[PDB]
Amino acid sequence: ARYLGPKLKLSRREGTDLFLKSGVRAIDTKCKIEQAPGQHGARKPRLSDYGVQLREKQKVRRIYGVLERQFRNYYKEAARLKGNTGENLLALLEGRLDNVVYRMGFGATRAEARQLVSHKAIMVNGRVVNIASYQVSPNDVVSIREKAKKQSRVKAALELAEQREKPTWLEVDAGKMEGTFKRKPERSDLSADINEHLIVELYSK
Amino acid sequence: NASRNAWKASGGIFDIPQKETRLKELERRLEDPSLWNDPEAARKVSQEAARLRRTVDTFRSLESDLQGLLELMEELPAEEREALKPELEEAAKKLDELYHQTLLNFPHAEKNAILTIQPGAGGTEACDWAEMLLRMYTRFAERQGFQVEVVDLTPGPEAGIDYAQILVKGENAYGLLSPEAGVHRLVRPSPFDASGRRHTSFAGVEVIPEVKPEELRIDVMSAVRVVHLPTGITVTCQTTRSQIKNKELALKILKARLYELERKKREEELKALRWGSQIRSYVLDKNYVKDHRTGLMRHDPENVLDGDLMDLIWAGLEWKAGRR
Amino acid sequence: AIEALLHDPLFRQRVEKNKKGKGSYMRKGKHG
RNA sequence: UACCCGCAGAAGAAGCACCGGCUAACUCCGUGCCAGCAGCCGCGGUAAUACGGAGGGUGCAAGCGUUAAUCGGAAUUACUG
Ligand SMILES: [Mg+2]
Ligand SMILES: [Mg+2]
Ligand SMILES: [Mg+2]
Ligand SMILES: [Mg+2]
Ligand SMILES: [Mg+2]
Ligand SMILES: [Mg+2]
Ligand SMILES: [Mg+2]
Ligand SMILES: [Mg+2]
Ligand SMILES: [Mg+2]
Ligand SMILES: [Mg+2]
Ligand SMILES: [Mg+2]
Repeated sequence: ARYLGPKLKLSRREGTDLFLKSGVRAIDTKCKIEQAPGQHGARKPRLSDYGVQLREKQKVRRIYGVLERQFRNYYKEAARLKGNTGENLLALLEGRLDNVVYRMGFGATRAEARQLVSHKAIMVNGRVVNIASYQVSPNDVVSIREKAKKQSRVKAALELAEQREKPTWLEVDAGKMEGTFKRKPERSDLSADINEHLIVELYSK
Repeated sequence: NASRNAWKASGGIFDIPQKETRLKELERRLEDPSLWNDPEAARKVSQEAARLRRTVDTFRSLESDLQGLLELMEELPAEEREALKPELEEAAKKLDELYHQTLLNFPHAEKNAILTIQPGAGGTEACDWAEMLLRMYTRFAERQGFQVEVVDLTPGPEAGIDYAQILVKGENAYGLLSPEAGVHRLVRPSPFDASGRRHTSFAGVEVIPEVKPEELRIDVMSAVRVVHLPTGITVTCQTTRSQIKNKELALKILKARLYELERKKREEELKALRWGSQIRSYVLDKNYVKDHRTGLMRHDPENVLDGDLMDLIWAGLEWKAGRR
Repeated sequence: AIEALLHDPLFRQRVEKNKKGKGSYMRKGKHG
């Protein structure tokens, strides 16, 4: 129910930086980011129509750290909902609690955020929420609980975030360690490198 | 060479846990006079004693010539120890004798045999294959100081030989050829097909040991045959020109056949109450000869065919012995 | 037993297809 | 009982299928039309990315494969068509 193994390998496979490591040290130093993993790494076969879509799907899943069934469910939900589908899916993904935490900057990585969520450190409207997959709604304040405020990891994460680009759809305070989820994110506010249409197509297939 | 010798000697050691324990058991229960009172028991002990006796005399060489070799053989072979290295030649001979003994001694193994060679599918090619097979066996006989008596030979029309039945007599003939019996496969580019694509033909080799008044008929065609009708298998002879001799020859072959029919059937029945493919292959393209059974491959086909490989036979014999 | 066994199919004559031969033409190769 | 609070210590907790094409994923060794594979096309006859083993990889994941059984693809009973 989680991906436990090598993180950078996944990134290599994808062809991108998936942000699977904290971002203290640049990914190019830690691994051969260009070369895909394995004995036949340098070789680059031309990828089929089916393949590309699949790859894209994997990338997205990898980014947020989500397994297939759950992803499928999310997709279905998105489809059910009104308006654009890919966008909806993206929003849903964002909405997850761990992801939100990561964005805020209490996790260095999304994995870290997830762990924090699990380990009963994250209060959502002053009630401890333990589930990573928990959707965070608009105007939901979300904080480190007072026992988990002393942890040196959290402050490090925050610092890291401060170097990183800040999201517009949240508002977060470093001293109080509580952030407010202001509105569900627009597509433009997320990264353009992901192609949600491909994912939609894949699921239609 | 030394390594080989060692390997050979290791086999001999292989029969040390058999000989001692068995011997002990025999003296403990069989040697006794109150056990002896039953004949069967006595017979059993005698059989058991036979095993012991074999192990006694021949193991000495293995032990005595091994232990005495190393002190004098180590550094010098050419000067002063030219006797001492070819002193181990004697040991080798002894080892060989032991091995051969182990291989043989089994039922009917001394009495000469009459192998029939039967071709397979392919038609024209196949007959040639049969002929080739026959030739190899003839050469083997020649090699091993035997005398071959050619009984049945029958030419195939387009080429080669259809049927043959060749009887050799001498020193432990059957033993050697008893393994061969079965299908021999000829995997080679036909000389008859213009395409020269690789083909596969076959040959059965029936090999049997040599060992009523109104239910047999004898018919002349100077030729002769002895048709034992109740079983229903015929034999036909054409070796000598004199008729009586030919008839006699036919009679022995037929008798052998009768025995063969009996014994195998009996064995089957007993088994009931209680190889798949080709045995050998010969792959001339590839210059390559796998015996599928016993996992040995000879890389000079020509040598094998010209004169049948004693070494291969020995291996086969060993396997057969093990199975027995 | 020897005789019938020979007659049975497992011991049928085998012939091989050709790669540069006459009946060579492979419509699709082993590998893409 | 749910739920909460405390205790210790990375501790007790990852497999299954697949990697010729369709179909995401490739190399070496063994075998030598055998042994085996296989949904279809078809692999294997001595350099097998198609068998078996390895290493590497891919996909699913407390499951993963196989079979059975239905609809779908099949506009291949076509009312739509
Ligand atoms: Mg689950
Ligand atoms: Mg939708
Ligand atoms: Mg592919
Ligand atoms: Mg398989
Ligand atoms: Mg080889
Ligand atoms: Mg190979
Ligand atoms: Mg080949
Ligand atoms: Mg394999
Ligand atoms: Mg089925
Ligand atoms: Mg229909
Ligand atoms: Mg159907």
